[PDB]
Amino acid sequence: SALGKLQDVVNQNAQALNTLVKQLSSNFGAISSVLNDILSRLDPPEAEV
Amino acid sequence: FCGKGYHLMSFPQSAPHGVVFLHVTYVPAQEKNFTTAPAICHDGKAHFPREGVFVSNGTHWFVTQRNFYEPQIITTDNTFVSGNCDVVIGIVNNTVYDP
Amino acid sequence: DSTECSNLLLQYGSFCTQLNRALTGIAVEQDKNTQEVFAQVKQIYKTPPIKDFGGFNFSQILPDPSKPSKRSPIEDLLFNKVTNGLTVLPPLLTDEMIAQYTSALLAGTITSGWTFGAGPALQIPFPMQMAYRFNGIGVTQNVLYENQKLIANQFNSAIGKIQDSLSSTP
Amino acid sequence: LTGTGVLTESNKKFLPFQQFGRDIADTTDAVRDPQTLEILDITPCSFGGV
Amino acid sequence: YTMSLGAENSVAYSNNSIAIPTNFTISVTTEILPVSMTKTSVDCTMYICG
Ligand SMILES: *[C@@H]1O[C@H](CO)[C@@H](O[C@@H]2O[C@H](CO)[C@@H](O)[C@H](O)[C@H]2NC(C)=O)[C@H](O)[C@H]1NC(C)=O
Ligand SMILES: *[C@@H]1O[C@H](CO)[C@@H](O[C@@H]2O[C@H](CO)[C@@H](O)[C@H](O)[C@H]2NC(C)=O)[C@H](O)[C@H]1NC(C)=O
Ligand SMILES: *[C@@H]1O[C@H](CO)[C@@H](O[C@@H]2O[C@H](CO)[C@@H](O)[C@H](O)[C@H]2NC(C)=O)[C@H](O)[C@H]1NC(C)=O
Ligand SMILES: *[C@@H]1O[C@H](CO)[C@@H](O[C@@H]2O[C@H](CO)[C@@H](O)[C@H](O)[C@H]2NC(C)=O)[C@H](O)[C@H]1NC(C)=O
Ligand SMILES: *[C@@H]1O[C@H](CO)[C@@H](O[C@@H]2O[C@H](CO)[C@@H](O)[C@H](O)[C@H]2NC(C)=O)[C@H](O)[C@H]1NC(C)=O
Ligand SMILES: *[C@@H]1O[C@H](CO)[C@@H](O)[C@H](O)[C@H]1NC(C)=O
Ligand SMILES: *[C@@H]1O[C@H](CO)[C@@H](O)[C@H](O)[C@H]1NC(C)=O
Repeated sequence: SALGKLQDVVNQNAQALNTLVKQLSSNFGAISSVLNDILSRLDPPEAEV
Repeated sequence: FCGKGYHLMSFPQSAPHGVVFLHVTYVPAQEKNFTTAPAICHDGKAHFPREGVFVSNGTHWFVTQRNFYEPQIITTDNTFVSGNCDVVIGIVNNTVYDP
Repeated sequence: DSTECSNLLLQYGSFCTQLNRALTGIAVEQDKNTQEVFAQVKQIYKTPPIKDFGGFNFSQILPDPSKPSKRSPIEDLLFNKVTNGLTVLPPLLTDEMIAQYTSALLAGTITSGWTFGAGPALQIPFPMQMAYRFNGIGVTQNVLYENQKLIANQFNSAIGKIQDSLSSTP
Repeated sequence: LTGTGVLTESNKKFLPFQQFGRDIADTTDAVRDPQTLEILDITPCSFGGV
Repeated sequence: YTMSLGAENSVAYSNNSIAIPTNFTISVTTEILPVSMTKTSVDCTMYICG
């Protein structure tokens, strides 16, 4: 734990990036978290919502 | 600011997204008690250390630098005269050598 | 306590984990700040029972034995002058331990000068220490020794004026 | 399942109830071909900053 | 437990005694300071929309 100060910065940046990529898997109330599924399953009037 | 102790120098070292400073400092060690006085009374005159401090090993009085014990004879070359002995609180009587 | 609300909240992902992690980082950063400010000494220094400092009075800044909080009168006045899922975490250092740290720093700087901050605490008489400080700002030791009663009186008067100014200014 | 990516031959061995594989972001990074039952990695097409 | 602030050290103060060091230690200490982070760039259109 001698170089913990640099390791905390590296871990915080990697954790922020990891959480940013984990946010893509959430649908945020939509029917799916994948855009391609929505474009293949729905007409544009509901797809815009 | 540059390590614990009296700072002597420092050395930089590169680190991944960082810097490591090796601070070389001076730490005092092996201190010893001495009896001290603010001034020396000699010939009705008060003598004060020019850069050091008056110390006594029990029977004899010396002047030494403040951060390292190096006792020297109290002379007129490492002391200066200001006023008489009536003003300074705690002045002690000791001879002052003249080269 | 609504389960349907939490089921709908899980659709938004790990926002709550992010907010709790940020608040936890702030909460541990406050304790780190208090460690960095007050815990700079690993030795708990104490003043001697006899307060013979050559006329210098530190009673307004040294801890009061009569008070159960072991605070100085100035620190006691300072503490008197400051007044749905939410929780307040207590600080790691309580107020009496922070006061003990400040008391150790005061005892070190009174009995040893600046020597305790650079290594072992080396005792020195306080007028001699003041003379060293006088030489640091380029004034000869003799000036301090000749006018020592006046300097001690001015220091005590200024410390009392500090207490009066804190007690008289809201 | 639509998408855009480079298709390469894969070393992953799918269980027979598995058709696709998801990464961290729940994008299909491995897929089984429905005619010849073989596994393919789907690396994304290159992205750059101009 | 209640955490110990540190060891007690009563400095032997008196009005005519001084402590003078007779020796010294050349002490080297480390200080680690972060300087930079990883330079990350995120394409907002590609992140939101692919
Ligand atoms: C204080 O220091 C002085 C000088 O270092 C000591 O005086 C010398 O002591 C030695 C040992 O007995 C003698 O051989 C010398 O002749 C002394 N020199 C003089 C000029 O007297 C003195 O003994 C020390 N005092 C104590 C209590 O340690
Ligand atoms: C230091 O020396 C001074 C001067 O030699 C001493 O002062 C004298 O003290 C005697 C008796 O106490 C008096 O009779 C003289 O009149 C004093 N002379 C002066 C000029 O003040 C003093 O007592 C000495 N102190 C020590 C501790 O040795
Ligand atoms: C140091 O200062 C304190 C406070 O300024 C002095 O305490 C005062 O003492 C007088 C007479 O002894 C009392 O009438 C006051 O009420 C005291 N004030 C407080 C706030 O307690 C103290 O005498 C001074 N000197 C020493 C040596 O401690
Ligand atoms: C300087 O002298 C003081 C007092 O004579 C020494 O302090 C004593 O140290 C012993 C052992 O460390 C303790 O048992 C005593 O309680 C202390 N007394 C006081 C009044 O603090 C001190 O150790 C001496 N310093 C050196 C470097 O020898
Ligand atoms: C000052 O301290 C140093 C240690 O840093 C002492 O050097 C040691 O002395 C002993 C006995 O002479 C030797 O066995 C060691 O090997 C020495 N160590 C090193 C690193 O040289 C030195 O003697 C001390 N000096 C005084 C005057 O106390
Ligand atoms: C130091 O204190 C003693 C009493 O412990 C006293 O006799 C002596 O005069 C004092 N010296 C100074 C310089 O205050
Ligand atoms: C037809 O599809 C089946 C899987 O349903 C596979 O086993 C078979 O090999 C395929 N045949 C041809 C000619 O592609």
